[PDB]
Amino acid sequence: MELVEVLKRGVQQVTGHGGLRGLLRVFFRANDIRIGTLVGEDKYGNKYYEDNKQFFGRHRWVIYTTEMNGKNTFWDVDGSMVPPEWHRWLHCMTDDPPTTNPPTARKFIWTNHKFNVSATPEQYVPYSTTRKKIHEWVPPSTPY
Amino acid sequence: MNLYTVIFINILLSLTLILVAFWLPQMNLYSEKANPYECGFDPTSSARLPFSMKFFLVAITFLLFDLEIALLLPLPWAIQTIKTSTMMIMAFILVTILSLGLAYEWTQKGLEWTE
Amino acid sequence: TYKYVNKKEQESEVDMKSATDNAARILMWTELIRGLGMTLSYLFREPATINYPFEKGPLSPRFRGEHALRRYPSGEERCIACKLCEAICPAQAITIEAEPRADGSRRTTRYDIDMTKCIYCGFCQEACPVDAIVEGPNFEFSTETHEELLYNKEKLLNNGDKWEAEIAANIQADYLYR
Amino acid sequence: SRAEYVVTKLDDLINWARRSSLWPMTFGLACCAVEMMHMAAPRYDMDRFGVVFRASPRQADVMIVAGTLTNKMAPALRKVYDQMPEPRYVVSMGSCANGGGYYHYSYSVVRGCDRIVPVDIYVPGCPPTAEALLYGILQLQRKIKREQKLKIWYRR
Amino acid sequence: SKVKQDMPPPGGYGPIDYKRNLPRRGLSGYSMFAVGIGALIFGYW
Amino acid sequence: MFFINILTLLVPILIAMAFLTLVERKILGYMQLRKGPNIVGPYGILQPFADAMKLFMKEPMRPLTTSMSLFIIAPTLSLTLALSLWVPLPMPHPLINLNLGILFILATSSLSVYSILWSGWASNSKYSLFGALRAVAQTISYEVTMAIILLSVLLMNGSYSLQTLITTQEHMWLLLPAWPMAMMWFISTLAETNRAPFDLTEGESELVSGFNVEYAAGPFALFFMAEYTNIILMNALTTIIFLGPLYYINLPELYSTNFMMEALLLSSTFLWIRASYPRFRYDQLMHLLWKNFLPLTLALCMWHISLPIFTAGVPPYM
Amino acid sequence: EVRSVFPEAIIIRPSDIFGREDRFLNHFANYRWFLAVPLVSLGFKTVKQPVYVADVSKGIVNATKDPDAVGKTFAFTGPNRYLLFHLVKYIFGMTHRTFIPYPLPLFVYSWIGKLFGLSPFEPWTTKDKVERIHISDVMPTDLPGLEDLGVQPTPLELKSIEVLRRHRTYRWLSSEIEETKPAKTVNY
Ligand SMILES: CCCCCCCCCCCCCCCCCC(=O)OC[C@H](COP(=O)(O)OCCN)OC(=O)CCCCCCCCCCCCCCCCC
Ligand code: SF4
Ligand code: SF4
Ligand code: SF4
Repeated sequence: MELVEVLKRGVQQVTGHGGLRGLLRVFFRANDIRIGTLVGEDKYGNKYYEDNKQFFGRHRWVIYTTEMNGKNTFWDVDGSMVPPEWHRWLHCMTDDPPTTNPPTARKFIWTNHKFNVSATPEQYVPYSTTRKKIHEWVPPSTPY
Repeated sequence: MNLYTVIFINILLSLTLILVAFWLPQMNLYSEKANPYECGFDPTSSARLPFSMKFFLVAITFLLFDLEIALLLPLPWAIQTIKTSTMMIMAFILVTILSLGLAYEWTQKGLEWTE
Repeated sequence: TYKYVNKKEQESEVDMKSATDNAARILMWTELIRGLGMTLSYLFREPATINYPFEKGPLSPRFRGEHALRRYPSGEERCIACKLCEAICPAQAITIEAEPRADGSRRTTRYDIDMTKCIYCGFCQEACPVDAIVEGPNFEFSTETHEELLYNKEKLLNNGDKWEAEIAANIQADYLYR
Repeated sequence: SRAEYVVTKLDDLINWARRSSLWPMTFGLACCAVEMMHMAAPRYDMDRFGVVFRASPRQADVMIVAGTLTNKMAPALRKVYDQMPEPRYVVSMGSCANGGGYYHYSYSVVRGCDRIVPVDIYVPGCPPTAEALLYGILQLQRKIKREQKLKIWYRR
Repeated sequence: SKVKQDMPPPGGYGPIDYKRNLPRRGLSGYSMFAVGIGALIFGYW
Repeated sequence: MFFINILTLLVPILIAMAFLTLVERKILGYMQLRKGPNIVGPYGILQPFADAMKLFMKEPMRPLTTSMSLFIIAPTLSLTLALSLWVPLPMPHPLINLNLGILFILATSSLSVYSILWSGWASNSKYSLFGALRAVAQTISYEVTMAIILLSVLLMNGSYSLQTLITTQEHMWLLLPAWPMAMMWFISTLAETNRAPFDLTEGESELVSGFNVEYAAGPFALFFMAEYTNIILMNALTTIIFLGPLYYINLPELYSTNFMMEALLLSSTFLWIRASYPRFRYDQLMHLLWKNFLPLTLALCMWHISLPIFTAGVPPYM
Repeated sequence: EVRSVFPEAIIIRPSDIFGREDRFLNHFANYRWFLAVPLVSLGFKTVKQPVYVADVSKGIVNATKDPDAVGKTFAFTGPNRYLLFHLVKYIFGMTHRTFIPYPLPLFVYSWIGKLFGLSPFEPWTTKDKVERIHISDVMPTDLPGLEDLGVQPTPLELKSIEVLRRHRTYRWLSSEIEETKPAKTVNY
């Protein structure tokens, strides 16, 4: 019957992430087991799996890293860590990943992405980009 | 004493729990958090004022029906008597009388609320 | 044309069968078992939810989010301080203060955006004649400080140098419509 | 082992509790509340994270200012924030509440809920995608995760 | 090249249903009352 | 060893409450096309503990307009009664064998009302008092029918003892003799416990959390778990009375297991009913439960008085 | 030592300050959980000249702007030298509870302060708090004060209700300042 086949599919889900270590590393960390096809690995650790038999919010997904820029994201994960080459494919602006239709190379584009910095150091602080407009008079350093 | 013990155990659970709830956390008291809610704005009067109840007749007849329950409730013992006809007639009469009273109240619009 | 929603055509046809059916609707809650069955059907469907950080909502190239100041492929700064992105900004979010650059070029000494006044309308990027300021895809730039959401030229250029690989593609996809 | 380590792990536990169960308030003023509803809706379900609404501010751990704050509605906001029992957090949601927004320069608008309630986290947008509000809520979770209260108490 | 504007296809779209469809179902009511009273009498016996 | 028995009766009931909260949220989720909690534990099996811990770390509210004595004492009473109601429950062998168990239950619940009704008064505010008066109306509605239903049902059992229903149901259920009384009992258990559609005391859209608007912390938590304990109690009562499981003197754990199954079914039915229907009005509840349920209840009481006699089915006194 | 290492400093010397979340008026008012208030010598032979917070703050905020006040001390005392028994009586009249005072020697009240100071949290009473409560305020007649810095001292009878209404019960919460028979004063 079909109950046995779904049990087989669940067995494959349980047994397609390495072992118990690799299974718990995904289950305690993403609360899902669904196996898909590895589209490509990023230059930080992200994995970017795919399974088009699901519906149009789950046909694509990510499994993040455990260290991006010395931050230990094994538990503290955030969506700011998807770089722009994969942001476009993950939010479904394309059917064309960067492993096949990559982007243009430019000298000024950042090589290493940066996640959101809001409370850390190396965050952003605003300031006047302009200069002194009304200059003062510096008096002389002699009397009379 | 078993039952007394079970109830004391539940009592002490509740009281220990409230003690924890009060003396474990932190407190920052001030008059603007300890005053009644009334949805962001302040109350226009006190809550210890008359709240007109519009089902008072229903309350009183609930009291009388509670007494009717108290009279009907001996039936499981009344059935092991030898007669089994006097109790039948008398229970019939009691229930029918209660139904008649309910019908009079219903028709006279006592179960309706005082608009 | 019109039509009635709760107007009976005509009444006064009843027999013991219809009475039985109505009295069985009553006393069995038959029109409530249908609601129970509906909610039961919904228990056995695939839920519409998604594991957000790992799998996300579908967006389009037209999506307008965090801002950025772009550059040419030569790395030249693309804005020229024509000062109409702030003319049209219906929130008065943008400021510009411009000067010659010592190269002899119309460029900015200031490009601020109070992103607490921006309404994310797109008027600035559809007004810029050079495709300099855009409204990109990043919607995940929440902060713990008001002062962080007040941007300047350097932050916008950081955004551009960050998101060019996405913005170039979005523009390539959406032009021929704009 | 050490009292300081035990204190650190205890604080990790209490933060886990307050983080895995933060009960917002049914307090939405304007359009941004519609995206809050959409976050409550199936796709971006909040109860998945332990984030369910409660109508009374005393059964609530956080308030989300999802809309425009006017001069007529600011006393009510502050009464509500006050009535919330500490520990309590605030999320300013939308340009109209982060700053004054599209109604910054008007006569009946306060130019940010910063002036009335202390905000922990700012979510930008007009409206902010419920995706984005959800990101901000998880960022507030991360903020609670690093509170280090009992640590500093031990170090007093 | 020629134009391209996301027009509908050649042959329109299929017929979209819009009218209400709540299917009349269920037993007769005579049957339900018979089942109830039969269960009741069997239980009493 | 009686204290160990108290443990084995009390702590699992509290875990059952805690995970009923989870089950409620997840069932309502999946009916609502979403997944409930699946984050904090593997499938969200730690959210109840998180909620409890977080509630007991929040600062309690002692308002100024309040009457602190009744204020603190009402949740105490609420949980104490919710937890003493589980005492005579035969599952199959009870902890406390009383001869008038159903009267103990009735009185305990009629006293459980006073938690709501004094917390609402003590919490000096408007919506609080609204919730209190709505509780008064609710009890006025349901108590009469509960008692006369239960009388008519035990009028073929022969006693108020809960343990005798097991032998009354050795070869059958009391649902086929009395399915109408069972219907009305179910909906009166639904009016009792303040559970939707008969919620009408924390009716968040009519009142802003009545009788709890001024309660924040562990007190509110006590009210919460009292409600979610009375739910399981009433399902246990329905399945001991009508859905009588199999005793089998050699296999009593079989009785316990079938009791578990039926109680879970009926509790999930409560959650289902919360998800499906809208709320009644607390005057429409009166009209329903006086003008439809009480006539038929009295008529069927007459029937169940006649029935032992004209069938020669008078039960035994022990 | 601050004057030694950093001359051209400013040293402000306030008396017992009172405000919404003070540890002075709320401290006296929180002696109701215990069924009576102890006072060394029944509170007499002790004088208190308490100042409001906002006056201290305005004085500091002007001291950081005044060309004078560069090397000078200050006595931020407030007016209306009160006597401690009558001060606590005014507190317990504004807070409408009761007043059951009684005497207590300093050594046993100090021992009480010690055992209450055995507290890992923020304690309630302490030996030094007791001492500081039971030593009179100095007459400020040889130091400038607030009026020499731009602040009119707000009297305690004008601000006490703001901080002490938190402690009033229902039946006395909605009660005005003019129902408290204000405190007797002294000059000494
Ligand atoms: C041998 C001869 C003698 C035999 C004698 C026996 C004769 C047959 C007796 C059949 C009587 C069955 C009991 C019926 C009681 C209900 C009476 C009724 O009319 O319905 C009440 C109420 C009214 O609905 P309404 O459309 O407004 O009609 C009233 C107009 N005056 O409608 C309602 O109550 C609905 C509001 C409540 C909704 C609550 C949600 C219910 C969900 C259904 C769950 C069902 C599960 C039950 C399982 C029980 C297990 C213990
Ligand atoms: S419209 Fe474009 S080019 Fe002109 S000032 Fe604005 S960003 Fe610069
Ligand atoms: S998107 Fe609209 S509101 Fe925002 S900066 Fe551009 S023009 Fe101004
Ligand atoms: S920021 Fe935009 S969406 Fe949010 S309340 Fe203001 S106008 Fe509405």
